[PDB]
Amino acid sequence: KLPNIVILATGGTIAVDTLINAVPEVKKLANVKGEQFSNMASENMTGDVVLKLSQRVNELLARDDVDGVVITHGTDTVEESAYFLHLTVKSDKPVVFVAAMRPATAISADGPMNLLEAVRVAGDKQSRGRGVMVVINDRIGSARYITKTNASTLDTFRANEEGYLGVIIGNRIYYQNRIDKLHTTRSVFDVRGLTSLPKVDILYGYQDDPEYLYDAAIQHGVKGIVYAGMGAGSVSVRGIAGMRKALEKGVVVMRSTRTGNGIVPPDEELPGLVSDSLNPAHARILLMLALTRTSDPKVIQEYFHTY
Amino acid sequence: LPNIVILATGGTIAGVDTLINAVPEVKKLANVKGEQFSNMASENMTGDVVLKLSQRVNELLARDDVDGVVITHGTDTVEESAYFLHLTVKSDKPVVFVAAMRPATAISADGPMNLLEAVRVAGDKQSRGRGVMVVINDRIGSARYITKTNASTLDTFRANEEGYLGVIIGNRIYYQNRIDKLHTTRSVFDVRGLTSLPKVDILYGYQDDPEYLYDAAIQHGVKGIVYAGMGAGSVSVRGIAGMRKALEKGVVVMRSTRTGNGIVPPDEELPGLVSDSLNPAHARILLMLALTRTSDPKVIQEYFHTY
Amino acid sequence: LPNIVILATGGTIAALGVDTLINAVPEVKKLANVKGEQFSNMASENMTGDVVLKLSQRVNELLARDDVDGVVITHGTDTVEESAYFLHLTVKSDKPVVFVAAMRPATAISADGPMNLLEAVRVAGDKQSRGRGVMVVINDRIGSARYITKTNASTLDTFRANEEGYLGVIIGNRIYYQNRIDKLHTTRSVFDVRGLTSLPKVDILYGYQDDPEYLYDAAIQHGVKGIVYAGMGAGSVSVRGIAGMRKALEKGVVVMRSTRTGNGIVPPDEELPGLVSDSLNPAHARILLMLALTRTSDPKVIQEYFHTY
Amino acid sequence: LPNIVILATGGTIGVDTLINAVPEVKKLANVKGEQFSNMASENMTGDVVLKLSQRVNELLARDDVDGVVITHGTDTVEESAYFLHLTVKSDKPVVFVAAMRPATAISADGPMNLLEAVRVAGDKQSRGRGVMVVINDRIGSARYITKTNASTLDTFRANEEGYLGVIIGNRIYYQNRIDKLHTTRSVFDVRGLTSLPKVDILYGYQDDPEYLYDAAIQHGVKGIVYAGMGAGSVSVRGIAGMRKALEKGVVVMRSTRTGNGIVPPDEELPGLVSDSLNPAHARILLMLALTRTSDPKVIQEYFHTY
Ligand SMILES: N[C@@H](CCC(=O)O)C(=O)O
Ligand SMILES: N[C@@H](CCC(=O)O)C(=O)O
Ligand SMILES: N[C@@H](CCC(=O)O)C(=O)O
Ligand SMILES: N[C@@H](CCC(=O)O)C(=O)O
Repeated sequence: KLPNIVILATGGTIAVDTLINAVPEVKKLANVKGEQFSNMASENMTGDVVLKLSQRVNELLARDDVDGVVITHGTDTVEESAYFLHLTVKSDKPVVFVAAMRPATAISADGPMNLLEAVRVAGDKQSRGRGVMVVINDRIGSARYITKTNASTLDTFRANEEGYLGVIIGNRIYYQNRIDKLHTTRSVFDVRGLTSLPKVDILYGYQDDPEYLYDAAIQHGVKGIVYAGMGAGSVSVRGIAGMRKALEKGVVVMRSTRTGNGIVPPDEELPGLVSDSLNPAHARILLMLALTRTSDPKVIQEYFHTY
Repeated sequence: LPNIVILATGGTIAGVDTLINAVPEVKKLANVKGEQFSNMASENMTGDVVLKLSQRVNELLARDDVDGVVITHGTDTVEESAYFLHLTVKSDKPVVFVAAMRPATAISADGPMNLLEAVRVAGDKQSRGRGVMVVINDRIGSARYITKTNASTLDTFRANEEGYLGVIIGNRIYYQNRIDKLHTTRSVFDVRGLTSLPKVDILYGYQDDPEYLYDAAIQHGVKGIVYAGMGAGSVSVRGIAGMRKALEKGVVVMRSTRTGNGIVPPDEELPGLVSDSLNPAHARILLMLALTRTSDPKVIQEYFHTY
Repeated sequence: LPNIVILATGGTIAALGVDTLINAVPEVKKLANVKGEQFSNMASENMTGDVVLKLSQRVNELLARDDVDGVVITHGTDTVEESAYFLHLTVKSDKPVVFVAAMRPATAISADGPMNLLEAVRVAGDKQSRGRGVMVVINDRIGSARYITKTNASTLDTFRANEEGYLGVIIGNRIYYQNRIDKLHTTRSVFDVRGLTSLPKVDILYGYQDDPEYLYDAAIQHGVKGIVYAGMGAGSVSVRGIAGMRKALEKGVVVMRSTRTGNGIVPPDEELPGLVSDSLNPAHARILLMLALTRTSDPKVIQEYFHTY
Repeated sequence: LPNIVILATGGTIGVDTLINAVPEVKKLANVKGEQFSNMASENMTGDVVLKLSQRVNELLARDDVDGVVITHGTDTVEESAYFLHLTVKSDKPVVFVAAMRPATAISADGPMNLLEAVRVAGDKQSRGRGVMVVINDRIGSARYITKTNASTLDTFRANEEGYLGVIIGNRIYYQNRIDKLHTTRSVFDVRGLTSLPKVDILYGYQDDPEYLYDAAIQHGVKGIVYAGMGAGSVSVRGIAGMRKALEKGVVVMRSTRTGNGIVPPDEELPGLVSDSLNPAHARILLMLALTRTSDPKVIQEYFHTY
């Protein structure tokens, strides 16, 4: 009859028991059991905690008595945590992240409805093999493309060029797309038996950008640097000098964009690698994981075109 | 026939003379005069050159034989240069920035039509007193709201929540909005005689963001820091430590958002000021100009809600 | 505290007494001194011109009073853009007129109505809201009746103006105004319906491959005075549609070419018959054409209205 | 080089005149042009689209044809593209291309659009993705793409569904694969047909008239697509009109005039619902559905799967 869903809470203004007792209708959709993983605002989520989360989810999905998992998280960095598990979960079972833009105590709070939709999505057989998803505001987005585009609105999560995987209207799921990238069960990345991740920082691009910020990053032991550049990863003379110093020290430089959408195309005349359509936040996640398997720039560049 | 001066600063759209002769149709819309101001890619445009550009335009618009000015610029940082002039040009006469996403030698190059449209706008009497504008892909955008949203497409310039000031279809201008902010003739920012501006850097917000970046900035004498934060300017414990140190040293901290759109609301629990709806790039420009007149956080905050 | 009147016409947001609505969201009572009035109670798909005509007259009556600072009108979402644009052109006052609605029923989990209503009252009572034309408030956004339209059949963020943006937004209980529309409205509008009891008949026909000529004949047979064409692309017409439009013109009917696309400008074209709708979509175009026919039948004058309102 | 045939039907984008105008395409593939017709898309008719589909099926069956590019006007390309999306029985790429600015205009978009269409049609990674529309560096699916703006270059978009891929720097970046039935897995075949069932579209608005339904019924339509208010809502006059049609055996399909979104089922109302298909796309699927059956339950399932 009903599928077994585990609700793993990590924090956020949305929620775990109380949360569940707030919308009992979920009991009509599946057999739920809640587990408190942590309780912190997403702005304080760290790589080591995300790493533990990924490991815990792989453990649960290995069980025969678990059909899917729903994860409550804060909205601010959910695109970072979601993409990490998108690349590290070794199962076709549904992993759904859910969040809320208004606190549970607010008038017309969105959390209750988002949670109900998240459970319905995770328990549906149609949801298997689609990669990690983020459910909110009646939409279903892919971890690889979804990002928070507005600071304070309910409809903040969008993928302008890629669209949504599907939508939920009238308690029915309408799947529209399947992403054409590698993920989950077909990913080469595995963090089981790992307890630490390579250090990667992000530097911004703008008029008068300082070369000294690069010096500080290098001296503090970074293994990689993601550049949120102007336009299509364009670099000033000061940025070029800073990138050269990094390259001599064995640090991997990845050029992305501050614009918010689009493709950063390769350019033999500029230093570093290019991020494809990955934004700064997503690019950092993939670079950290890539560095746990290799340091060859040719191999890393290919990961960015396929993941 | 209106007298229009075309001031060239660089960009792939281009000297200024061969530019004008490459598209002779503009000669039928106005009596144009070209002037070479500089010639570099926009990623290398610096605050001191922009300061000089602003002063030169103020000089030109003061003459009775000049009805408007068109400035060719690279797309990558045009939103920075345009917003600077939006706040410093003391004239009612039209100032229009124009650019191109494809090189002049490209098949289906967009530069020729963009230039023709910019001249049409600068010469039209109904274009007076609307603030500095950016004309590209048949659209007219305000310097205060427009931004490059895509790394590589022709339709990259958009103001998702604010829309366009107007559009140009079939050689006719259709004006839709007037911005409800202060600019040009009613701005308090006077830059006559200045040779340099206060140093202001931008730091990114993400999972595991480091404290040492704030240290480096302070260590190098910055007078202000724009934070492109998570969500609505959220700050991690590490980011908060870095900010408190800057405030002690007397540095102004402005909290913005890395999301791309929306309002960052006030919050007494967090340190620093808030950017209203200005993105990181626009926020930096306003903060520098504010630092030329005051250091009182109360005054600066009001500037961000009215400009 | 401002004096605001809440006029209920229907919609899932409120069917229930307008008073029960106010008692349900008591917070509004701390933003202003509110008074409710039940004008009607029907789904917007059933709102008619004669009814919208009465609503306009009643609102002009209320705003003429010194003891009334603004009005909030609850309405269904489906045709609110039509009702809102009608008042946008006929209300002769600078006081705020704010339409509000809800995409989810009052009994739904995470219903949007309560917050939408609180935001509408805050907008209607703010002094900075005067002289901005009729507005539509929903999902933290403030949109102009002239540009706003329902763009999605079932989502909460359905109301948008893709090319024109929002007039402002409401975040953290604070209003942030961004634009002022550059079009004529309210106090500077020539349309005056006080004293009118009926409206000219205007129908809308769609443009698509294989479109039939007989739909034009049917409309003509039933005495329409105007026809709005939701055309392909920039108001393009097939050989069958042109034959239909020519028969209509021969019979005294005014033809207006708009677009089915959803956004943009339908530019002038002297090769084709009829007038053009500027950036007005089919629904908005029908409202302006009906009002225009109460004043004149001159094509040159009507065309000018479409470029200024 | 792959073998690509450019089939011209019209549009402001002499098929060989265009080929001589943009000779860059000969470095991308061995091209060959064919003049199928020459009319503005607003004048494209079902009988013509039927012949176009039969011709394309015929060409893609050959050993020496790797893909086909079709030049078309922008106004109804979404209608012609979706018709072929449902009737072409092959995995080989079928790409529709158009231009918003005249070939004589300054900064004309046609040359680049064509170059990108040929690149997409000749790439092996483009197989089995369904019929596509290429324009302004974007690759869109015929099932989701629509002309959203009357006159801009960036008019073709799929707000909720996004693009299949994008073309930047002479390289193709595929992003999605649609999750709907099409081409080789479609049950619609129009081989042998010379005519299609009559289907008309009626608009929903305040004061909508009942007599328009009577008119359609009088002229023998087999189906009616309703571009309704909101989620296919209907006024009392509309309900009266729909009831008359149903008792006469006419199939009523409720869609939406809004431009995007799902029209959910509601049995308190008359007729079927269009899922996420807009009015123009809905009429096309309904006509083809009527060549197989008149059963309401079956037609409704087609609308949830195609
Ligand atoms: N900064 C908080 C906001 C509340 C929320 O998004 O739930 C977080 O990201 O957790
Ligand atoms: N990075 C170059 C790109 C070319 C252009 O936008 O003109 C610039 O911003 O100048
Ligand atoms: N068709 C209903 C939907 C519910 C609503 O929008 O309030 C109406 O427009 O009244
Ligand atoms: N109405 C014309 C416009 C030109 C074009 O799109 O090519 C057509 O759709 O053919």
